[PDB]
Amino acid sequence: LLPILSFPDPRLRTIAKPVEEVTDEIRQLAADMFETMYAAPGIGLAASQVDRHIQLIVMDLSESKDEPMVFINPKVTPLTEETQPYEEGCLSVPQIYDKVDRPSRVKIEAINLEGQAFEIEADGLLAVCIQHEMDHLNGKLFVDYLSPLKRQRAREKVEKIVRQREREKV
Ligand SMILES: [Zn+2]
Repeated sequence: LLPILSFPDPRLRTIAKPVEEVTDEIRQLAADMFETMYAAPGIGLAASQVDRHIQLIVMDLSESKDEPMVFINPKVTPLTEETQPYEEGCLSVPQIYDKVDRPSRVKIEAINLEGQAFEIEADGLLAVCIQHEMDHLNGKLFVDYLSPLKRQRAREKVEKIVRQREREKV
């Protein structure tokens, strides 16, 4: 299990560098991230969140651990002005959920774990989740779209949950 960085570790603010080639290390690392992500549990994780500042995103929206998905050097374009609200979470802001307003349909341009490009169009949960993980790659957290009260309540409450994750190891 890779340790997940926790708000407000300033390392979450690092802008990810692009993957140069998909090496066997990038493959192992991506498998490390699926396991971390599935253990939390959670549906999405950026390499930024396990302190590896490269454009690698791991995802699985399925009610099982059965529909894994990889985005390396992603580019996401909104396809419209329409935004949909969604109640977002984050393994790097553990416990806390609020409603964020993001574009509803987006185009995803990325590379897979075999080094092949793909272009997909996304709505619903998928459009929410890549935009959230993209932000991680640009050092942005879903807490940046909430008010500073909501933010500071998250700061103090994550320190609380983190110290307790440690006291459970004891
Ligand atoms: Zn997140």
